[PDB]
Amino acid sequence: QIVLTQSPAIMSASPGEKVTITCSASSSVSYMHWFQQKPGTSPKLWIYSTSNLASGVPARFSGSGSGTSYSLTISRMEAEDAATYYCHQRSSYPLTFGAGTKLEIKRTVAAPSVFIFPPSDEQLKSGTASVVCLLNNFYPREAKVQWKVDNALQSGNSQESVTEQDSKDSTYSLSSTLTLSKADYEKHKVYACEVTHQGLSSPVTKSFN
Amino acid sequence: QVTLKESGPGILQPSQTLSLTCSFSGFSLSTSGMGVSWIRQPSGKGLEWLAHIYWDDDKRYNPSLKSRLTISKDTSSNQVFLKITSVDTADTATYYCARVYYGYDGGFFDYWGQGTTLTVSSASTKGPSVFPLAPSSKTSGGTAALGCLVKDYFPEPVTVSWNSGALTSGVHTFPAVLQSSGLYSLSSVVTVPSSSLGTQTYICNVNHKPSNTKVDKKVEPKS
Amino acid sequence: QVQLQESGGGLVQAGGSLRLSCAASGNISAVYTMGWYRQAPGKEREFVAAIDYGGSTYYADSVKGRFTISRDNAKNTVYLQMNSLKPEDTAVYYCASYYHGYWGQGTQVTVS
Amino acid sequence: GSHSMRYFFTSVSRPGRGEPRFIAVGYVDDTQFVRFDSDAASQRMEPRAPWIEQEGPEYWDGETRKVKAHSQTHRVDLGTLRGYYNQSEAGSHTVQRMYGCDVGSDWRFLRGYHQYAYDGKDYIALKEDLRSWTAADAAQTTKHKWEAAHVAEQLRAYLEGTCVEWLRRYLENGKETLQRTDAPKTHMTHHAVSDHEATLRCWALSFYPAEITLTWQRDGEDQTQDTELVETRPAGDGTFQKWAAVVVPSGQEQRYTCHVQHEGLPKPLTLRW
Amino acid sequence: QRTPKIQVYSRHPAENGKSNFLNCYVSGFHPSDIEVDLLKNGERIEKVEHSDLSFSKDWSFYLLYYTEFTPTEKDEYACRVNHVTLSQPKIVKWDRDM
Amino acid sequence: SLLMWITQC
Repeated sequence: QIVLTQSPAIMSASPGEKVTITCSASSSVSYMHWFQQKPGTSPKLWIYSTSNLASGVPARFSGSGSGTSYSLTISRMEAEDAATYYCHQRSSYPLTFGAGTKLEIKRTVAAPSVFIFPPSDEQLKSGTASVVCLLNNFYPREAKVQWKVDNALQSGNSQESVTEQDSKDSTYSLSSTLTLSKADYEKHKVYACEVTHQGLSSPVTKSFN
Repeated sequence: QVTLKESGPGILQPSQTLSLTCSFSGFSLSTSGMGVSWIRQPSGKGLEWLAHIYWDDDKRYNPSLKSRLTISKDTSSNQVFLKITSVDTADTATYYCARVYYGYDGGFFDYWGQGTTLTVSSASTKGPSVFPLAPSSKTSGGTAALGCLVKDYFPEPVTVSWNSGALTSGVHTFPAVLQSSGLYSLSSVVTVPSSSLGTQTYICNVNHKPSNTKVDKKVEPKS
Repeated sequence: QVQLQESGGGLVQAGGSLRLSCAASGNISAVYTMGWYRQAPGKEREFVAAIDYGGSTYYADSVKGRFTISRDNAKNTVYLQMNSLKPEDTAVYYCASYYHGYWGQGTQVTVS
Repeated sequence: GSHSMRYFFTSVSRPGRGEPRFIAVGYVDDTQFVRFDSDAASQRMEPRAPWIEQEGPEYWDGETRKVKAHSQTHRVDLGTLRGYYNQSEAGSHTVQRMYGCDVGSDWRFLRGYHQYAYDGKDYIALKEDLRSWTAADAAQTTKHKWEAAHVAEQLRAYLEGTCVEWLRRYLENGKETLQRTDAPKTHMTHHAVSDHEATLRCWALSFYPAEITLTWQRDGEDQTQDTELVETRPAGDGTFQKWAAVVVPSGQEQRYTCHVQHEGLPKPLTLRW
Repeated sequence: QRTPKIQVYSRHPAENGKSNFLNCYVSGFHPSDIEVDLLKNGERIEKVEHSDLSFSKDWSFYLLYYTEFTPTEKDEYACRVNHVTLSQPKIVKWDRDM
Repeated sequence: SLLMWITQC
């Protein structure tokens, strides 16, 4: 099987930056085809044979390369260019796509507006407690949340989900949810969540009783 | 116009048999150089090609799923079928049928279907346990974040609206998180000015139609 | 390079016995097959005669029985005896060697 | 046994994309030995066979001059035939011309052809006596002009006396290529159509010359009535291919036998599977 | 006027992994305006050296396009022709044993 | 070889 690897797993470029995705094939492929999948939609053919723009593809895109190394290039990025791009081959019939190059809009740094939410009473009476942290409107998705139960380290009881890049100001939003049992919850007080970020000078902690 | 439309079950139990169908219009699978292929996308992961059927009833499969996959066509009714026997939780994906036409250069997956999302788990359909996320009492001198927790629902399709669609300006709805119990958890969050917390009303409307459970929970500042 | 030093034409009386000539120089393999043509002023080119290396003869029906195509391998010469020239035969003649794809310079034959 | 030398000339009229494209190909038996393309890199007659690459440079100059004369005459021919048939200039039309000579076993003249076609249908041709023409409705004037120019007699001179001699020279030069007879290499292929019918195919691969006969026999008479047969396909290396397939009713394959007939077969083969 | 007859085949019987020549013998067509592409999984092969345009007794042209190719177990090769008589290009898949 | 002189139609 010809497995295709795309060198940038995630790539951030501001509108106006020349963007170059690169797809590397383990074996020589006659052609490489590129698909664009904006989230929530079916993938769209973009470069139908190694250089050729598909129908409706803007002229700013271009394909190149041959053999075991191909590339998709954006001469001048637009905001609508932000999507996932898969490199696909047909030379060997176990048709393989790339792992995807999520192309995101580069934006100036923003700091996460952290919040903490105590478990609700109607949820507490149901036998479980979930305390939810929130990171609002920060650009670099490299944020990571540390959960403090009673100043004690908690590592494996939180699930974290991130919204897609906002279409208005290209800024993310992240929430970490710590799920605990009623007995495991009522045996600690002064819960806290501390988050560090590339835009935060020092970690910011939000706490509650 | 060329149209492809997948169909099939939305939820399956493990070890069951999946039967997808792709009914297409605008082109004939009997045309020379024509084909329809099945591609699946696990959640948000990369695309995976499953099977391909030709105009002359020649079938090409993915070797990693060749024993499970079965593809067939019915060109009289313009349909293409895919059968995955003994499905597992790893078969949870959005399934696409894509047309391949050799007549003109550029027909490699030139048209795709809208995709049929399939969830394979042993859980059962359940309505969300909507909960409120009251803003903290020590309100800041800026905006405060409301929210609602949408917990323990299945399957994945759920939509949360605030004031029945009147607060779509700054609401963040986070993607569902498949918990260890097999049920999904989702949280919608809106941000509002601190000076509009107690004087203004805020309600969260969920529309979990797979369980036919409409819930409208009131959000108020924490005591 | 090859050249066809064709000559021997001129003004002849009706019923004459004119004897055209044509020879080749520069290439020593032209003797394979050579033929004669003609083109009256205002008329298209017309076949007249042809002779092979072995001496096989071919004539048009107009010149059959009154013209004579002849060759000699040793001297590279090819000739065209033209007994009984009717006044229709007033034309510029073209000796052409079939091997080289080369046309002669147009020896002129005029008959009163 | 019998040999033949043929030349095929094709002129297609590009109405607004340059002067007409001219292709001239020469064949001895089934082997193409010369070519000329007016759109090729070199406006020269190029050899397509190894045994003719040893002809002298003056030979190639003569071939190039004569093929350019053919190209020019075919351009004027397209221009004249458009007027003869009163066709619009915007139309694209093709002119095909074939002439050549055949040779018997004892290496004498046997048959002489010169045929002319316009738009893929017969226009004018030379009769077997090499002295008269067969003409179409508007080809009568072409026949009259050709008889006035006495082109029939020059054609007879070329075909009977120098076409034969050049064919003999090519045969002696290509003694190991043109005079060879590659015996067919044969296979029987069994494939299943259903549980009650199967297809039995009789292959004949890499034979020369192209003539061959494949007959299916049901332990008896020929079976050309239900046999699938393809045209002798050119293998590409100078040889030819052909296969013939029937349908066996799932178990009576031994009743079916294919008979392959070829000059290179000492005794015609009889496969049975 | 006349529609082409296509035969897609190999020079030698196909054994996977051994180099071979994929022929696409387009014959019997008229006029000569044709486009022929040899495809591997629907992708055009380069260097599709063909033959010089000739014609048969009935003035119908025949053309042979041939590439060098290596047959494999599940890769499919086809020949896509286009002609005046063909409403859409007609693709003939190469059958390994036909 | 080819024909020397071929006439126009």
